[PDB]
Amino acid sequence: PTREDIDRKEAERLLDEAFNPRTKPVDRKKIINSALKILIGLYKEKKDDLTSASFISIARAYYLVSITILPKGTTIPEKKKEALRKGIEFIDRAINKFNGSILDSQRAFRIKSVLSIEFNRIDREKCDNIKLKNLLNEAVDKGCTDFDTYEWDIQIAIRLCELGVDMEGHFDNLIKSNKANDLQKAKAYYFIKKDDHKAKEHMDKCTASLKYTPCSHRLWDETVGFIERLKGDSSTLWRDFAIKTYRSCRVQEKETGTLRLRWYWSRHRVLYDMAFLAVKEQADDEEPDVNVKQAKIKKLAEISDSLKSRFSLRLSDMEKMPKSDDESNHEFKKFLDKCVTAYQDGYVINRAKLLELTQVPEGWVVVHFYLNKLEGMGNAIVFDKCANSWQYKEFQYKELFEVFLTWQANYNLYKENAAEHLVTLCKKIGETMPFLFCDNFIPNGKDVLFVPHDFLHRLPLHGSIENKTNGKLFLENHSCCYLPAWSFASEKEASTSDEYVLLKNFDQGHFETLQNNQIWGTQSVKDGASSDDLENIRNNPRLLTILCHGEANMSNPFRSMLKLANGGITYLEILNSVKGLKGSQVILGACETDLVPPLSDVMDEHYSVATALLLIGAAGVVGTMWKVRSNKTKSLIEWKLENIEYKLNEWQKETGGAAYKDHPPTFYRSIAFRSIGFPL
Amino acid sequence: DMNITVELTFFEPYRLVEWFDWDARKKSHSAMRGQAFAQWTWKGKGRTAGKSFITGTLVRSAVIKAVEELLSLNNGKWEGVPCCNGSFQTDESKGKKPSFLRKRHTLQWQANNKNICDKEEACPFCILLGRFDNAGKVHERNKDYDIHFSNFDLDHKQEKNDLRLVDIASGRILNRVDFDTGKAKDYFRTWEADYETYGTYTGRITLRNEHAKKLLLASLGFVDKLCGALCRIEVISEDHNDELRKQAEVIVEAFKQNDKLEKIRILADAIRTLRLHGEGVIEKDELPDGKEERDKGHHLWDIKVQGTALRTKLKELWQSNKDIGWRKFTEMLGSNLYLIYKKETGTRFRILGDTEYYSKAHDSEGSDLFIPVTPPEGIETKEWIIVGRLKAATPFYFGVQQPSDSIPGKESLVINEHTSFNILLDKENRYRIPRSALRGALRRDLRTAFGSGCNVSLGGQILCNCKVCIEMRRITLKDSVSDFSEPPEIRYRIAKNPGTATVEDGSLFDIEVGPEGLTFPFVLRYRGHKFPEQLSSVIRYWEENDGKNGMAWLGGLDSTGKGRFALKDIKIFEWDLNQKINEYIKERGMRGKEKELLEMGESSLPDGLIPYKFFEERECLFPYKENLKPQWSEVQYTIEVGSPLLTADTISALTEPGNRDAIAYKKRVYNDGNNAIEPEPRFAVKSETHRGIFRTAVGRRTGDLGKEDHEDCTCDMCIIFGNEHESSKIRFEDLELINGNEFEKLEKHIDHVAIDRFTGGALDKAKFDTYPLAGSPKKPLKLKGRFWIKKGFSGDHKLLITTALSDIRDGLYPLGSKGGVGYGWVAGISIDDNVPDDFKEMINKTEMPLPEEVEESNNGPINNDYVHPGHQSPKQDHKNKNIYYPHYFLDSGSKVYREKDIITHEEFTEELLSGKINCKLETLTPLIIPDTSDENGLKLQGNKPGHKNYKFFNINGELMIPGSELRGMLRTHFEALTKSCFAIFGEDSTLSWRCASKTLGGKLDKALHPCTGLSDGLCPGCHLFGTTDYKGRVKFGFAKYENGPEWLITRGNNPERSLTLGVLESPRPAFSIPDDESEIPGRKFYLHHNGWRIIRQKQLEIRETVQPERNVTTEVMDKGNVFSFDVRFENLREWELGLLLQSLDPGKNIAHKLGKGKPYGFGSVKIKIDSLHTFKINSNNDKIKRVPQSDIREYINKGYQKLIEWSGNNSIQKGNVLPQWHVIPHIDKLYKLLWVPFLNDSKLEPDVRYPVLNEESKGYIEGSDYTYKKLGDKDNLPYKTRVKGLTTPWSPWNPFQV
RNA sequence: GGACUUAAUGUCACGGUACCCAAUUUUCUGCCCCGGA
Ligand SMILES: [Zn+2]
Ligand SMILES: [Zn+2]
Ligand SMILES: [Zn+2]
Ligand SMILES: [Zn+2]
Repeated sequence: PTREDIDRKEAERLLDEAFNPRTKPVDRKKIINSALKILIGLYKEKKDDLTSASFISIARAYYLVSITILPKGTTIPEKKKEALRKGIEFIDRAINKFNGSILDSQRAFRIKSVLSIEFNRIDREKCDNIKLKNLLNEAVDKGCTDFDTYEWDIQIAIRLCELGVDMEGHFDNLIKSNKANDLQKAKAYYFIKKDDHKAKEHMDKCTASLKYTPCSHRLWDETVGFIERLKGDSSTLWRDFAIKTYRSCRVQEKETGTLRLRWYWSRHRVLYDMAFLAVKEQADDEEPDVNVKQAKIKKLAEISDSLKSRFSLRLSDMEKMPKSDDESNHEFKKFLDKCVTAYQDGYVINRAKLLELTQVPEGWVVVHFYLNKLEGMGNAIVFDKCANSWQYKEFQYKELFEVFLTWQANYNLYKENAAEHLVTLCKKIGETMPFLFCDNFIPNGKDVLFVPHDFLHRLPLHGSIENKTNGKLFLENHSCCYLPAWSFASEKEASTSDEYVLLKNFDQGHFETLQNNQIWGTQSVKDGASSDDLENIRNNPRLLTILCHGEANMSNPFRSMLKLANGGITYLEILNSVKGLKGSQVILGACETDLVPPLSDVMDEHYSVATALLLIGAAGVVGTMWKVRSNKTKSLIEWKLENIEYKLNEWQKETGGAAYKDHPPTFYRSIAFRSIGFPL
Repeated sequence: DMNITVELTFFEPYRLVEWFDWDARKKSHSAMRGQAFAQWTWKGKGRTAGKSFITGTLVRSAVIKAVEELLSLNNGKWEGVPCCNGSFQTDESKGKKPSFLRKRHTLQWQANNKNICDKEEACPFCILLGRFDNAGKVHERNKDYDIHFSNFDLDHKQEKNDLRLVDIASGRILNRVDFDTGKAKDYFRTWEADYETYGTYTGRITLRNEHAKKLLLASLGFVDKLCGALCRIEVISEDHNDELRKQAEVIVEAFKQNDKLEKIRILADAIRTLRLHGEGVIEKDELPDGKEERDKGHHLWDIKVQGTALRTKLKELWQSNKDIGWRKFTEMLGSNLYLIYKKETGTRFRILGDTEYYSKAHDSEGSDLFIPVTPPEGIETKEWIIVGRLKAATPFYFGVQQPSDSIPGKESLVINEHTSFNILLDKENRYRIPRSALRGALRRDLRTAFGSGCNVSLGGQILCNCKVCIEMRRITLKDSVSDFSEPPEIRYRIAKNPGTATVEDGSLFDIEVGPEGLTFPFVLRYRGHKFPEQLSSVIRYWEENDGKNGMAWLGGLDSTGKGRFALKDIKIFEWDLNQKINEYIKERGMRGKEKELLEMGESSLPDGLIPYKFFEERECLFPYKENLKPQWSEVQYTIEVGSPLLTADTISALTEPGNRDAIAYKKRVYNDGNNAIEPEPRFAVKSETHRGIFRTAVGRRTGDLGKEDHEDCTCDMCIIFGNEHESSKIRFEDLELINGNEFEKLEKHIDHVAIDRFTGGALDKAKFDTYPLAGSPKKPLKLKGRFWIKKGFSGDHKLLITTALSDIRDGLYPLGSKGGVGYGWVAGISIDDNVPDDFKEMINKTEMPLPEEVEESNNGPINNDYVHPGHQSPKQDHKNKNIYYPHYFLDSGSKVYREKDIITHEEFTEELLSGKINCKLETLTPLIIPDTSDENGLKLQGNKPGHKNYKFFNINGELMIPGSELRGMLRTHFEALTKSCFAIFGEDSTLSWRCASKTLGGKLDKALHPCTGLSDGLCPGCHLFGTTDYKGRVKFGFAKYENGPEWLITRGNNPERSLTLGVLESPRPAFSIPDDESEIPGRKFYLHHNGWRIIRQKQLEIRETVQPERNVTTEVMDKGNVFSFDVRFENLREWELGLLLQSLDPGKNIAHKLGKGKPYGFGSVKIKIDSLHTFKINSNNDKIKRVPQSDIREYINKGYQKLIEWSGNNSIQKGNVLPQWHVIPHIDKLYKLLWVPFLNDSKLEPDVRYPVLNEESKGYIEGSDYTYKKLGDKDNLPYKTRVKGLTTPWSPWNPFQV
């Protein structure tokens, strides 16, 4: 009686304090825990003689608990589903009880409807659409239409109008309600009266307001789902809503989290695919003026480069961030707390320099790659500086992936003896992309820059074979350079010295003729080099070569390291420490297959240490795509020591880079070298 | 067209699942997970019977896999007949996809064929495939097949086709553990079947083309595994448990009727523990009984159940059942009691439960790929086997769940948790090491050896290509079962309250462990082209040889040091699979016969198997030198204990027949040689106490122990010791006694009792005894232990650990129980010479800094200079005429000051004091401290039966004084000084003269009753010395003999160092409260005199026909002896320390009384303070310092100021006042009782004795008239005058009130 | 012999460690004089 009432009042005070958006996520958990402890203590005694208010409070507390649990591994966790199920089961007996009041049933139906809406949102098999529709209709029949004072009934009405149940009688009250936001009003105008002017008017305001909200918010997910639903109905306004949302996201993303960070909500790939498709479709229309078509094709590459500019890591990797002095204390903590606060806020209240794409030196051609998962087609956008024109083309990639998987599986078992699958892979690359050997697409005798995409980063595009009787290789006509993204290019003037530095740390002296040459500098650590010696170069040398092993982390690219005579040096440590490598050419012997993990899917965005070197002022990195023997690396090092302005493609051409018909091992050993970076 | 019959036999426990149709299988998750298991279907409705019917599609899949492997090992040929590559792809159009789709790789070669296979001709590979036939995706005839496989049925050999599921299978839970945190998640469950009784299946294979028989017959013999086990293919009741549940409920109800519900768990554990003693403990009535009383006792075996005792009820239950056996009966009774108690009783509040996640059988559209792999031509393939033994170095534990929740075919909510935790066994009660745990440990070690790896994913559309998985897909292990089948032991654990340093109520939990020294078989197989070096590193890491430990951690509870194994007797062989394939197929790979291979001589090996000689050494492997060896470090040390040690065991005191109150702990050790449990136990200290001491020390040092909760905490204590989110980074082991054979008698018997405050005698039914280990200052005990530290520790945590070690070395944390009276004090610690050098450097440098001893400026005797005026009555009588009374009473109150703001134990307050006091002990009259354990210690009872005789207290032959007596003697004085309550008081007793109103407890004032709760507050005596609900803040130690003249040798008849005492009997209270209206007078104190001289000459005519056996004989020490003891304190305010120092030495002319024979003048002692040290736990860790008297005098002045403030009168001001203690009335009355009138040569020798009886007493002389018929009658001495006289000091009793 | 009980040109389940956190201990001096009918 009085004791139960007093305990219930204390629990409700705690819950109402926890519902305040001014609180922090740390204290909310403890407050909810104390409230649940009080309710369970009361229940363990008055199991059967309990009133409905206690059950309603317990269901509300479990609904609150379900919000504080965040995903960790790209999959919806099971604790969220368990909490929602327990809340529903707790409210079911209060519904089944024979009290006979009105407000009691009204509040119980409100809380059950919101719990079921959330449970259906995160899981569909356990809660079907028909069950939700029946429950919502039954709750509406009880009179849960107080749009002027509560938001949950507004949510119920919006969910009902999404399913197709008519709501003409309450439209005026819903629009008059002050608590409703622009997205809900746009949905009401669209799904009820089949009107588009007011829907556009309010959707523009919603998209403009999205510019200031972090991507952890549920408004982004709701807007992208609404755009997807509009597209699925063969409507018209999605082709502009997608572009506006893309613009808002591109503006918002520039928040400078370690200069490159991302939250990874589940979408943000479907939105970019839809924007790319809409721009391509509105570009394929026939207009007499060609300037609009050129602008649209340029915007396609702009969208591609905006997508490829950053990578995203999961929450469990963000919690285990290794500590540093300056960046770790400020930026990681600020970004993480801001993201968490934005995530938990929507469930309580309802309210250098980037270069231009056309700044390429005379005589160069740039090729952009995009892999559209939505329509299942590939793309390739080329820009010709000498003619100032834009072109694009399409291809299929569902069998090149299978051939690549076969090559990888055979290589990971028989390194040098799997050379008969590399030839097949190169021939498949040549057959799938016939526009690489066309004069209208790529003019012959010109330098080519490659900007690949998800699984094309690991294909030797420079060793293609033309689909004919005795077709030539791609490297016998052009010179090739690689770049993970166009945003990694920078202006650079080579005011460099003439010092050559060597660093080496091996278990055994595989290189003996090397380290005895008299051309090395005065700060070489030729045997037993450590991570502290890499940070001591201050004179901006001309050529730095590091010989060591590799170590890849399969989850966090920041923890990838080079094996030196110490604890090692990692991706983050190079960015934080090394400052004396501005304008210097770097030669690496780390066999990229050891620096990055193998792939088991179409997409990956694992950055190598070459990007870390490029971000601190290096002008170019040279390495091997797979594992070869030390004699080839030694020969490359001597050939580069003799002079430094020579081109790599001639070296690959004169040393058996075209003997795939006769001796496949020579081809395998010779085409493993490529240069990363763009000279300006 | 010939039909063959084949048989399939298992050698391991296989797996089973329920049968569903192809369409209905999609609804379940376990059914989709177990598509490669054996099947089970029901026979009836609501039934418990069925059959097992392993299908032919699984056998066909295994056979074609074997065919593919055999063809690949020979470049696509068999007996000179080439074969093509086959076909493993079907178009989605013009047909339908088959039922199971492939996901792994496929081995391919060069076809080398002239004709394309068709309907008219084919190679044996295409014949074995059902490629060109009349049979397709729909079964029609059963005759169109050129090769057919049927279902395989279990051989029910005996009878009763009604086969129950509970008779064949059992349930178990398996989990997945996160590599980084060390905590598991998303478990799952399965079924396991018995392979010893149900292990043979029979089927048929039909072949209608003789062109593939030669290959089919070899492929049948090349199959190694099926359904999760190794195999071979050859071509030919309610009444019991229900009645015990009813009896358990009756017992529980009977216990509940008397309000004793909390003893049910103890009863259950005690009953379960009886399985190690046999039926003779219940048939011959060997259970322990009461100490003194047989009725109304505190025991549990004598609690009435339905009008009869409990021991008899258990005897009748055993005589009634007598069929299941002793072990099963005890186990089931204990389980029923535990379950009933757990259900009835209904802390660690939990909101959500655990998650059961099954690897989803992933499906998609357009996601199937064909990935061929072609091995090089000319390469060779081998096969390696390893055989050995696994030896347990510590007690191990493999966890299972409650048997009432693992029944196959069977299974608003609140979360309730069990606290029993049994261990894994098989059906014959032998210890088991499952394959899954060993595989998990091997994967965990391989990932560490490689330096990288992947977190296991369960979707699996494309199989992983990382370094660990490639090698893991080539390794096969085997199940292991021992040859030992005796019951295990149970270990208890509790939790302490950081605020009061007492046991938290409701925190008991136990677990079962196996013995140390057991051995298990070991088998490993690897098939490939090259033997890896990481696996060699792991094998060398798991092996012990000549100065190396074994580092294989298996199972759970690694934080407390459970489950460390070692590998021994290793042999490695080799199969050649290119030239000797026929011998490999003929011998079946020696599957199931590895036991005979372990003991086989090298001259009996089968053809094709040779020893392996290129196995690398420990120091030649680059791994294990930079990845595995520096993983864990070791610290080993010895502890010296120079005092009795008692780590109590609570169940052995209930089950053993010794009839003892508190005994020590010991464990069982298995001996490999001679194959038996050793016939003697070993005393040790459990690793949980070892861990808790370090945890508490560090927590008090950093202040993390006073927090509220550690849910998402990242404090220093949570980083070092872990929490419910991450495992620990330090692992502890046991401390074992190593010099126990040097002692003539390892255990000692000691007795204790509580003394009343009013009557001065011992309290009824309050005596207790202990059995500690016999440690002494000149013969200590040696204990040896170790712990392990993980790499990567910071520079501050190492310093914290070394500081904890130093604090333990300095005697700040005693071991065991009863540490406040001198038990288990540490005298030193020695570190081994193999520990890391920096650890010893830190121990030496970070040692507590050396105090600067002052150059004897004020370092002499700390003498309290204060002379009491004494009493004027004996000073004016210099001819010794008066006769005094042996005891008087002290009356004060009734106003007791209580404090509700008590001081906690969880931190070192900066403004409080902590330190150590050293002092001596002179004696002024002969002292008697008996050794009660032996009632015939002088061997005089043979001639005089019934004459008790003792000797002086000693341990190992060294004279000592126990610390309990010192503590009690000081506590009584402190209570009297500060006006506290009566701690020990006889409550319920009545009076009768020659019926009264109330009892003795009813006439005592309510303010003088002992403190009973922390909510009302504590008086100074209970606040300083402690209570049941609050630990005291002072500790006293034993006192050892230093010097002195000799015994009290006197020239008599029987041993010269003894003395026959007089009669000593029965203090009676009805002499100070004569007629039914008087309150108790108060505390009783005795006087100082030399009445012992009269008895030394009255001996001999004391012995002769005066007392037959009423008196006793004992050894007596002379005067002039010196002893020494120590006192410890912590967190004391300044006035408390001042009062402690004042009551420990009240000045000159004042002494204490101690021992037996106080009314006769025995036992006058005087204590002087020798030194005083103090430390303070601050940021810089200030060292030990020696205080001057310039601070001691201030402390005493502050104590005096506190006393005069408690006096309540503002007329007496407070400030800097010279302390004259005789100003306070009650202190003035107290110091007269403790006055020594013969300290200096001012003899003033008084005369004190009790009055004799009426007129005919033995020692009465005519004259004085000092009998009880004169000063005992209300005619010459009124009652009020009598009370006034006996409640007053001197001014004697002889004439009267002179 | 058949059924309960398979489907056939495609089964990595030896693809997953019942794992993680808690001091059997706090308080007590082996002491002792006046009456039984
Ligand atoms: Zn064939
Ligand atoms: Zn892997
Ligand atoms: Zn903590
Ligand atoms: Zn008290």
